[PDB]
Amino acid sequence: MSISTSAEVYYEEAEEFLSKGDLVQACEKYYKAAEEAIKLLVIENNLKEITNNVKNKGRWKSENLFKASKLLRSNNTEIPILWKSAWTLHVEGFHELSLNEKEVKKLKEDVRKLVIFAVNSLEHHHHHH
Repeated sequence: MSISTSAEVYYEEAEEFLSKGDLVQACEKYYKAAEEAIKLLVIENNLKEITNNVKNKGRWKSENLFKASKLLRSNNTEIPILWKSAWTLHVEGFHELSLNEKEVKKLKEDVRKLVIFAVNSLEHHHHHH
């Protein structure tokens, strides 16, 4: 209810497909799980300059999320890098989606950083960091 956020949901769907036998379809959920975590962090860390930018539109946009991830270096330096790495997986699809586990093992850990971080920043799960 208050737990099992969009990030957790997509991460779980990624786990489902990862274990189903398809690494490719799972990667979209990994990416979107990271996306949600960023969205959560924008609100949590209060990125007013980012919300001003999205306030122009009615919904969130890719470069807006990238801009948000660009910052936050005063909190975690890998944030822009991890997001950019997830970005890479979708951009370098090249029509022939040949996403290997080799890359997944990295991104899964990097997204694992984001998800556990955003949920720990939300603190809605159990009274404990």
